[PDB]
Amino acid sequence: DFTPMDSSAVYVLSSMARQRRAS
Amino acid sequence: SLQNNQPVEFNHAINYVNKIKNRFQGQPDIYKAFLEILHTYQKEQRNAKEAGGNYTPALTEQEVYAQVARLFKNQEDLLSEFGQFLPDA
Repeated sequence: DFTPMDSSAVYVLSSMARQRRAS
Repeated sequence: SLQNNQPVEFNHAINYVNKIKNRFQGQPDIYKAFLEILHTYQKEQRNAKEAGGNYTPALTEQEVYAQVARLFKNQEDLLSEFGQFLPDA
């Protein structure tokens, strides 16, 4: 159904999102 | 530990790479480029994070937003949606 970048795209994306309004 | 209630990174990021993958499914050049930007930006972010502050990140928020802004022209929706991800501070 879904196939990510198969690398670490989910990581960088999750980084920008989580770091949003964080720290 | 992680959460399960109100997932932001999940639904957002997933639907992000998904929509773009189905959008420029014919153009692998622009797609690969964008992915390359976030990739290098990710490694620079991780390293810089483990370094503390004495490190000089290669790509910054402006580097990515800029290149990405140049990657697309009539498609500004990606730039805005991307901005939403950009850490707010």
